[PDB]
Amino acid sequence: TVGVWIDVGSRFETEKNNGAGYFLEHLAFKGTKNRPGSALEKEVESMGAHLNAYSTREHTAYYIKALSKDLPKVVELLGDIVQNCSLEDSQIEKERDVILREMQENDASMRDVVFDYLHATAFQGTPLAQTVEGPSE
Amino acid sequence: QDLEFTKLPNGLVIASLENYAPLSRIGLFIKAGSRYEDSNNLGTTHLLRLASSLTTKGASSFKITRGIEAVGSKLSVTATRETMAYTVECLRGDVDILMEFLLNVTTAPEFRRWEVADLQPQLKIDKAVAFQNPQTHVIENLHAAAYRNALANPLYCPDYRIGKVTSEELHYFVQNHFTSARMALIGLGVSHPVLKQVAEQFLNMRGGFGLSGVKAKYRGGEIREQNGDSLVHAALVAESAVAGSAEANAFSVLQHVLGAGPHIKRGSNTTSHLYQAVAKATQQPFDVSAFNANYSDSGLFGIYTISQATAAGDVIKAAYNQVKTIAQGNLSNTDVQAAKNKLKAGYLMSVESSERFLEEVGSQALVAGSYVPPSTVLQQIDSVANADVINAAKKFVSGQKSMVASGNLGHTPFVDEL
Amino acid sequence: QDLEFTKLPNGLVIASLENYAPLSRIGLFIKAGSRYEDSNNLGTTHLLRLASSLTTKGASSFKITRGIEAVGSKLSVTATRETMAYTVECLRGDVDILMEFLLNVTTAPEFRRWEVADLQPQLKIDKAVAFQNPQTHVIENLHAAAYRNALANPLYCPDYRIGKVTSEELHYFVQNHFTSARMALIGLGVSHPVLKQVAEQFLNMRGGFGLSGVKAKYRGGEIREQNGDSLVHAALVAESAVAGSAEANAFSVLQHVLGAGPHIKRGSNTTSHLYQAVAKATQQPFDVSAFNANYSDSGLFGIYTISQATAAGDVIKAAYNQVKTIAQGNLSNTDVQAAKNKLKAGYLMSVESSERFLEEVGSQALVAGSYVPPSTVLQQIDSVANADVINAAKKFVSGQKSMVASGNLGHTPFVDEL
Amino acid sequence: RHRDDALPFAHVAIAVEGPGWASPDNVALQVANAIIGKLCQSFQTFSICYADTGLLGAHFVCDRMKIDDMMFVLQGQWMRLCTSATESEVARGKNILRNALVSHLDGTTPVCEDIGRSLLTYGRRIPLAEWESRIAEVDASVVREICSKYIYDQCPAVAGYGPIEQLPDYNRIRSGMFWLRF
Amino acid sequence: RHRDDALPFAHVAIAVEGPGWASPDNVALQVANAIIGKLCQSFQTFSICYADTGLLGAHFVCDRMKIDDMMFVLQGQWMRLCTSATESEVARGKNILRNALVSHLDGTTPVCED
Amino acid sequence: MLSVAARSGPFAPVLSATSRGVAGALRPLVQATVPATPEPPVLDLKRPFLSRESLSGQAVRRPLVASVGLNVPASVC
Ligand SMILES: CCCCCCCCCCCCCCCCCC(=O)OC[C@H](COP(=O)([O-])OCC(O)COP(=O)([O-])OC[C@@H](COC(=O)CCCCCCCCCCCCCCCCC)OC(=O)CCCCCCCCCCCCCCCCC)OC(=O)CCCCCCCCCCCCCCCCC
Ligand SMILES: CCCCCCCC/C=C\CCCCCCCC(=O)OC[C@H](COP(=O)(O)OCCN)OC(=O)CCCCCCC/C=C/CCCCCCCC
Repeated sequence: TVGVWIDVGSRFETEKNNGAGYFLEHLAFKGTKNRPGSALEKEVESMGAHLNAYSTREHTAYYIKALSKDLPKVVELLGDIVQNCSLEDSQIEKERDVILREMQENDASMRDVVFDYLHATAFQGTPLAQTVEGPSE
Repeated sequence: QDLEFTKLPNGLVIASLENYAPLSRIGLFIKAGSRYEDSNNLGTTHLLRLASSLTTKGASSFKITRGIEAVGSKLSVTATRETMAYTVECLRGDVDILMEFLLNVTTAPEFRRWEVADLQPQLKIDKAVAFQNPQTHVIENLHAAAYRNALANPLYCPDYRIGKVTSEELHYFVQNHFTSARMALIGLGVSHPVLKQVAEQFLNMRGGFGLSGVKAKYRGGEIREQNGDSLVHAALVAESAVAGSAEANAFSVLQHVLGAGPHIKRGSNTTSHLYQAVAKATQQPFDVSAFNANYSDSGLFGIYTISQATAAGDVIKAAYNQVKTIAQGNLSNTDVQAAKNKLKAGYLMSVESSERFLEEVGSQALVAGSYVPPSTVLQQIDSVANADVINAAKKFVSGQKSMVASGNLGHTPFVDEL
Repeated sequence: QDLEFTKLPNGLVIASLENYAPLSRIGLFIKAGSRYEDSNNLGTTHLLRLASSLTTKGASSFKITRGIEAVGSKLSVTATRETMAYTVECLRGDVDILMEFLLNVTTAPEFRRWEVADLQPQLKIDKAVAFQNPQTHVIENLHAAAYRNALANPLYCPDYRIGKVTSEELHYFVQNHFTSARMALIGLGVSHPVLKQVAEQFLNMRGGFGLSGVKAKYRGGEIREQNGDSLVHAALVAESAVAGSAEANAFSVLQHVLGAGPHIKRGSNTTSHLYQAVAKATQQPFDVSAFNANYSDSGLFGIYTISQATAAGDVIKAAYNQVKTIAQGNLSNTDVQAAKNKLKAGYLMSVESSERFLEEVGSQALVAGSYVPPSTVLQQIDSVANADVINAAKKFVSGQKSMVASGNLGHTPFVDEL
Repeated sequence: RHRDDALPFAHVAIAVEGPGWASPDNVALQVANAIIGKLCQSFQTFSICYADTGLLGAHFVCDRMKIDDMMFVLQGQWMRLCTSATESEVARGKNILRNALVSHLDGTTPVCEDIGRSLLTYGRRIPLAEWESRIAEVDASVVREICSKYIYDQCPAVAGYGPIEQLPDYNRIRSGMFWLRF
Repeated sequence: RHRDDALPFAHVAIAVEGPGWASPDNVALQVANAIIGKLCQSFQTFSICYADTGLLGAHFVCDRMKIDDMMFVLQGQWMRLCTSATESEVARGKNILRNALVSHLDGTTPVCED
Repeated sequence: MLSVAARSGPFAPVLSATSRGVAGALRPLVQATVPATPEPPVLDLKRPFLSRESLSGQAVRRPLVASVGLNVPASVC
């Protein structure tokens, strides 16, 4: 397993851009300049490797699971992803629609609801009160 | 440092491996499960796996519970239709007393009337949490449809039987199936001499074989369950191949050509034939994939779909047609090589952790005389041709189908019209 | 004194007969039932037959209930899969106000939210008392197995739907199926002029036809229900013939050759071929008989058995073989004549009482342009030959079977091995 | 408080403020947690760490008629640990914590993840031997001291969702954070 | 009293002595019955006649926690009829009895039997 | 013979369903007391899956395994 961990999260966002990291996470694996569109996905899947990401109140991470034989490619891809994502307008709008749809219906577990409420009341008036996803507005 | 298989005069198999890990793991594996029940004692094995802390001739229930807690350890029980496994985890130096507990749980249980009768109402609860995920009850129905007798029997207790499993049934099942020639003991984090000291306590247990059971007979069934849910789940299979067969490797490669599951978070699965086929038949959320099971005397291969209720007929058909094109021999070297890559890599990843590694070794120990290292598995994978994959697809297309569906079935098709 | 059929400009049929009886009976019959439901509104008709005393635009619920009680009368509702009937019984001179009640119940119901929501929990209770007799749930499963869509729909509400039938569904169903061209009004104990005065109130109701539905499609199904009961119930059928057909008369005579039911209290049924066949395959208590249903666009014929759990396979086979010998043309004039005797006599006895006589007339009025007197029925019976009976048996033997079984099925056979 | 009497069951979470990643005290607290974790269906204790702060508390689900008792039981266990802990239970908690630490790091993925998170939070990978040495120093006196230092007579943060009519009033909850007999 | 706490529900029957086939009073009694016949699942009133004697009473099924109330209700209705009856209900009972008599005699079998 | 009752004989009372409305003058046979079924365990509500991204990976690829432990939640593969 090989990954990049990044010292950034929701507690560094202001109310003007609360929710940016989650947005970026949605279109991280959607294409780079060197690998437009689904070429990156096809090359990951042709190695037999797995690719995952996550985002937290305080951290961010992207990693890959692979065979030890593939380390030169792995790192290559891993560097291509964090420096050269292609933020295309079409893909941005598609992700916007997807996230809005994902927020519309009550797609949250009650546990997550109460823990978000706890952070909001405990750390009110401070950046840690705010959620990773942010408001729909 | 390597594994060492061995068999005692009782017929018990023992194996171990001294990896220098801080946490030792010991598994006792048994040829038992729901396939050895019959219509008169269904659900026995479910209660049996839940009863794994009732009192024994050697230690009180209170003693077992508190003593396992006091060192931080765990005692799990895991079953399938064909095997059961009791596993113990502990820090280095804790083995001996936990091994006494293992011995008493498996070789000398008491099934006191009142403790059993207080344990009954938990079957309902356990089955309920299991049946929250919809996939489980669909697969349960698939086995009932697919087979007439043995692999048909359910993993979870029938509702009409809850509260009416008796102590005598438990005693009879244990006496007739927990026998030394059906057993293996596996140890990770443990030196062979120490595991010999452990196995020594098992020398005077029940000997020989037990009741062998019946062979599974195929059914061309169909089961439909009507609910109000807007999403419908479906499974469509045929009979494929026996566990540990070259033809089973063929079927595995076929599964990975069609599509076995996702690889990228939030991805489009462009490599997956089934997903890309379906994506052109529906515009609302779906899921599709391919399905493999294998047993001692049978196996199943097919497709599994989730879709909206009004779209089901279009989805199920679009999936099925894809397989047919492979049967007609639209298949490419590139796809096949990519599939074998997925398969070799997924296999090696499945055994990074000691927990699954122990399971795999224990599964092999019950059915083979020697341990097969992963290199050999990878070669066997490497040895499948294109013709084998196409033949497997033709077998699926030609043979008699079984089907299950659950949801609002106003537009789901019937097995006869696919 | 004789019946008089008649049809109004609305298309409503009316008929009456002034038998000089102290008790008058009036029936309103409608082409409605469970076959006109679909998977999105199952159970509507069950609640509809239970809702027959909720408030209306013309009379309060309290008023309807107490007013019917105060004269000693009754208002019943009876359904099938194809028809519904509302019937009123009263002493001479009571008609008029009860007819107002009938009109408001059928042409102008309110389905107030709170009354419907208080009425829901009674579905569970009604279904429970129905499902105490085991025959009912077996026959329900038989229809589900036998048909893909329409005659498959259940008479009693599905469990997942209880508490979630809505007022809007009731309104929609009534508006689309309680239409004047689907209706007949029948009166015993009533002079045609008086029944005309009654029918006059129906002149401004909903006109024309409604939604016509879908044709039933046959399924070669099989449904198995596992319980712990020591007795197992089974039904095995094929598709036979449409209601009101000569071939249906053939099938009826066949039923009575095989055996339709007992005639002597505590008798041995020596005349019954099925019973005597089975009696030589088992030595513990059994029951067997032959089964007939007929519909507007389909029909079913088969056998029905009750036996011990370990004997089922022997019983079901012994019964089936008997039919086969008739298909091969082991059939005798004497048996055939005796069967026709049983059939003519049973028919004439079925209509001694005014209640069943009204039902029969109302059934005819919905499907034929003129009333058929019993003499004509007896002649039609008289007109069946031996060759017709043998052909019917061959149809059963050759055609695709459907089967249901309920009990401890450890020895019941599967439909494929009969 | 978000009230909705149509949901089957009540969900509840209650914390105080924890010390953060850097402090030593975390170890002792974890031991305490292991000691605590019937009335209701589901229950858990938790510690959530940040750079300079954190949340230390518990979460549970109850039938609507059994929220009060459960809160009573939970706060009583807290007071017990602050005032009356003993060696025998502490030993068990230390063993549970040992087992957890070694169980988590199985397979490459969790290990990689631990490396990354550790280099962001601590500046350095902390080896299991150092964790064992830190665990060995805890004793009932340490537990008493540190539980008192973070739990006893403090104002909590509370969140509730469900049929929560029977969730006690805030003053009643605050008064449960101290004993009159101590 | 036969006690068996494993059976789901309690069955109960209570009578007094009736007059027999020959007496006229039977008619009036039947009317009374029709007037009487919620708490429990099932309930009935009955008259059973013999040559010189009979049983006049009621039968019901209850959940075990609701036997007392039901007995109270039944005996209260009896006392009510003995002390406080009125014309309006009596009329209804007579009509119910008329309907029963004429409904029973339908078809040859019941008539032969009568 | 066009009613269910005249045709079907002893199967008529299972091929037909009836409800006798407000109580009548005579007393019916087969009164049928009601020991109804007990209630199942109560559970939390289900979440929907109204996006492909949320359904992705839900379809089954391999048969199931049943698990339990003395200090761990019961689980299914
Ligand atoms: C008159 C006018 C009327 C009209 C007026 C109109 C206006 C009125 C408006 C106002 C209305 C108010 C209504 C009442 C509200 C009550 C609220 C309430 O109950 O809240 C529950 C409140 C909420 O908590 P919770 O959610 O229930 O949780 C429960 C937990 O267990 C919580 O656990 P915890 O540990 O936090 O707390 C438990 C502990 C907390 O308390 C303590 O641990 C101590 C508290 C402070 C010290 C008090 C010590 C008193 C000792 C007795 C007297 C001797 C003193 C010394 C002198 C010795 C002389 C020989 O309390 C107890 O266990 C209860 C008993 C405490 C005293 C122990 C002695 C018991 C026997 C008493 C009789 C003795 C008679 C003989 C005496 C000797 C011979 C003369 O919890 C309580 O349990 C509160 C306890 C309240 C105790 C009050 C004691 C008063 C009686 C004192 C003695 C009287 C006799 C004296 C005789 C003469 C000698 C001196
Ligand atoms: C005689 C003329 C006096 C004139 C002056 C004014 C008189 C009135 C003054 C107020 C008197 C109040 C008496 C009633 C008690 C009120 C208690 C109160 O308000 O505090 C609540 C609080 C409850 O605690 P919670 O935080 O809610 O729960 C904690 C759970 N962990 O009460 C307590 O402190 C309860 C514990 C007992 C406190 C002491 C009770 C009184 C007796 C103490 C002295 C004992 C000796 C008495 C001798 C009397 C003469 C023989």
